[PDB]
Amino acid sequence: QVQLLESGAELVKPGASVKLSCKASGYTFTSYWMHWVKQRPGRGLEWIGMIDPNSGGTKYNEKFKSKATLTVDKPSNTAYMQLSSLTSEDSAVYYCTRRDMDYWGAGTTVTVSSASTKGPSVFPLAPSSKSTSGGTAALGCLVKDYFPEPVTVSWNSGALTSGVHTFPAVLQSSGLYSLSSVVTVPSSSLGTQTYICNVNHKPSNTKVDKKVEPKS
Amino acid sequence: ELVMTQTPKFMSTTVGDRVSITCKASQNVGTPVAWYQQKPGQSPKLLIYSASNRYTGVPDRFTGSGSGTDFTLTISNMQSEDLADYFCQQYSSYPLTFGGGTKVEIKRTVAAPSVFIFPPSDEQLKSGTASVVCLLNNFYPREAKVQWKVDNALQSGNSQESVTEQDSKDSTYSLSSTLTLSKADYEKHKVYACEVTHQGLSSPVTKSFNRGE
Repeated sequence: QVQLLESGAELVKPGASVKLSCKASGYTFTSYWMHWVKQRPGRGLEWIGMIDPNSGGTKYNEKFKSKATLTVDKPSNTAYMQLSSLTSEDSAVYYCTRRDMDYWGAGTTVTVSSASTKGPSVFPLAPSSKSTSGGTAALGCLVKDYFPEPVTVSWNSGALTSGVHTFPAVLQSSGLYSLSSVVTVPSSSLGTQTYICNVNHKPSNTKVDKKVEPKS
Repeated sequence: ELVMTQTPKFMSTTVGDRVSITCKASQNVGTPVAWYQQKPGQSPKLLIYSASNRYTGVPDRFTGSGSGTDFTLTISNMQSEDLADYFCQQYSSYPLTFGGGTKVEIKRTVAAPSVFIFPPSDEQLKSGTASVVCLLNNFYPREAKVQWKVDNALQSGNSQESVTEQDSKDSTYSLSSTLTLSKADYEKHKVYACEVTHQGLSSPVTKSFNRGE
């Protein structure tokens, strides 16, 4: 399968520089050009530029001519994009896509801020008689007090996706974020199934697995 | 730079209805025009290219057309899973340009919310803070009101909420409200209630608890 995997620092200081990466797999990296597209949440898409993983030729958008610098690494089959003199306007999601934009990566989020990162605390939202409905029970995890976004939340290592609602994070007056992730499961098997929320916050090196159990 | 003016910005349709989006080129793009579909939380996905060609896998429901400067994307039997943001793109000249985008929302039948409430965890309490969470699951329309009441006193300034994007399967929404107090203030009361108001309810629904276990 053709796969583009982006990655890189998600929290960076203003005036600094950050280098994003795109690891390609499932196809001859050097046979297709690579594009980098920018997107500010809720806003439009922007073409930053492209590169030929074979020659090294680059074609930038006049707009990011001085902001971005694309490069590649044949040995590792990965393309890179470096952004300089970062400002709040560089905070956005960045994607890498094949020449024909038929394949896109998942995207990397960048938050330009001088504020320091803060890892989240993960508390269980335990299932109980007050979180019951028509034979189903809602349970989940509260991920609070973290900076910056995003924080990824999976249930049972991705084996539990149905009935899951991971809410948009809210901003607390302190400037820190909080979010909740819930899921509705059968009330009958609360005693035999195990539910664990896997929380990951890259900027703070946070990796938590919190088992959620009935209130007793 | 050859801009693509895309309309409408937003659209509300019902399953089965026909939807059409338009992109007018600033200059003139023969046929190098593409359309992408971006579902919530996902990355753009190639839908149409060359103005009328459909990328592999893309269902016949999607059809593109237009030439010269005016282009349109048409989705016939509008399905639930088709809710998303759509973008047109010009790739005839550099720099590559994208239309402003159109958010296609689905209109469906009224669905009242299911309400759940979660007291603070012991782990959090031992940390000196108490957060109470109220969940409003799978309702429609998106508009809903939540009011926190402690010992029957309406709260203000101590809660935050967020609403999900529309669900691609049942076209409903869900909402989460968090009432955060200090472990101290939380212990000066016994009744924590979440009062919900919504179009699918004939009168306010209240979910609450005291402080057992």
